[PDB]
Amino acid sequence: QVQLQESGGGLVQPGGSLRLSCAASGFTFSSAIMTWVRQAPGKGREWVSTIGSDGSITTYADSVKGRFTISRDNARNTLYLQMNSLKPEDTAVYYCTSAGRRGPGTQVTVSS
Amino acid sequence: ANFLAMVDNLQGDSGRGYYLEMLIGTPPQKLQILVDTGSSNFAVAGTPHSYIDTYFDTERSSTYRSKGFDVTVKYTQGSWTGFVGEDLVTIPKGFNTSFLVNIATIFESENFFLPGIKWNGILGLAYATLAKPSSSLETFFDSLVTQANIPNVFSMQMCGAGLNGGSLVLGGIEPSLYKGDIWYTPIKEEWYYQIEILKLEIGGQSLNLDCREYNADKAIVDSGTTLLRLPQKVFDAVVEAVARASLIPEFSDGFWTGSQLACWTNTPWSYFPKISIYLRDENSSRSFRITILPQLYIQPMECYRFGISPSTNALVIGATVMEGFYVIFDRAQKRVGFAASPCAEIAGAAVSEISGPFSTEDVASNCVP
Ligand SMILES: CN1C(N)=N[C@](C)(c2cc(NC(=O)c3ccc(F)cn3)ccc2F)CS1(=O)=O
Ligand SMILES: [Cl-]
Ligand code: NA
Ligand code: NA
Repeated sequence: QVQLQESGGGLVQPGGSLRLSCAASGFTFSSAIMTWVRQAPGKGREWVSTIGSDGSITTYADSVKGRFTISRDNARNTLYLQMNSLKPEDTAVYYCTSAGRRGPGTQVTVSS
Repeated sequence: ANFLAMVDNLQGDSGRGYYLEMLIGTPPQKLQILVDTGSSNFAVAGTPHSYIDTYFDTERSSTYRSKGFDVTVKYTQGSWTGFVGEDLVTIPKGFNTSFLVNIATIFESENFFLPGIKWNGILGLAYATLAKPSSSLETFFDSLVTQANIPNVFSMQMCGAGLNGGSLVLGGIEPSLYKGDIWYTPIKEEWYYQIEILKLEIGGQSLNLDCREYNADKAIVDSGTTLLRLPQKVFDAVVEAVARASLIPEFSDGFWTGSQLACWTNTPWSYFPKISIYLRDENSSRSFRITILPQLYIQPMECYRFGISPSTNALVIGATVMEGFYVIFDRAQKRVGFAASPCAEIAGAAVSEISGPFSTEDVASNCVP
């Protein structure tokens, strides 16, 4: 049975940075497409980035291109999101999803 | 996503299927993909075959990645084996961007690529729990929902109208494809689109079967099934009731099994009864009925074939019933919606009807075993 658990969020200033992680268990992580999504109260769900199973193919929302980088460590069953140049409008719960399942998410808050 | 741009994005008919143009890989290769609400894999020809023009050549895609394993899928009267991989896909009639999805590329098959088909793969739009080799293989629609920021809903209109393509609206409901009310029935079990059938009525008369007979194996909505498929006992009751209600004095036994055509000179449809299927409303005390006219079950081939067949297994609401209705697969709210299709018209006459509400007090609270 599938487990996804995100961590690494926080409260940062504009121009700050975070490294999000998602620990995965209960499926073959090395064969899974992985996706980060974000959701802020009162806003639409927003796709952030997707990474193929071997890590070579990555795609990004235009809103985060050049600032965020998705990666994975298949040996450690871990997905990452490096977040640089953070803006107030990046504030949201960030969560990982795969095959219709999702983790509970990690809060990112960007504020002065 | 642009839902108006998805109007008329399907080609084909109930004879050989409704199919969507998809672009796969880098640079893109164009395939024609059967829209299938009865399975959950995205699978395409990966080698030449007799009854196809083109296939997806993974060696010509710079973005293709192999997962390092195969999958074999088996059906009643068919199968295939393919390599499982990942690549970028665009759907030009609806979206402006590419998405990363799982893809099976078929290298061997039995009874899959049938005679007469214009498609060279299949798009399984049912739930993750049917996906092979397992439910961890992210389905196409799960990939699309996330990556495209669409609601977890799609809808389908088939405009073959018992003989003009159709529309697959990925992410919602297009108002220009229906008139009147959408009626919703709960999804009883999220695998196939399993719904609860309460009653069948032929020419205004109930079959008077136990309602479990309509659901015993399962009742499902399957755009990859051609005919209305009925469990043998329900089929025999329907045949009996059609023969009693019809103004044609005699049908052969072979007509009902699809072994003989019924032929006339200069329309048979006024001589046959309406067939109604009653579905439970989200309020379990109410039902609504979806009704097909003879136009949808006495099928031109002038000679006509019977558009209903017996099932060894399930009750299947297939393409020929779906040709009467705009069908909303509301996965987010665990329900299937129906509205009468404005395109479901032949010779100035609507070929289907929808109506409600009707009481369910005379039926059990659960008709699934
Ligand atoms: C009922 N079935 C289904 N839903 N999907 C499959 C993938 C399928 C579907 C087709 N469907 C069709 O060929 C077809 C044709 C005209 C229509 F209106 C609808 N579907 C062909 C091969 C095949 F493997 C397996 S099946 O068990 O046969
Ligand atoms: Cl996957
Ligand atoms: Na996945
Ligand atoms: Na290519």
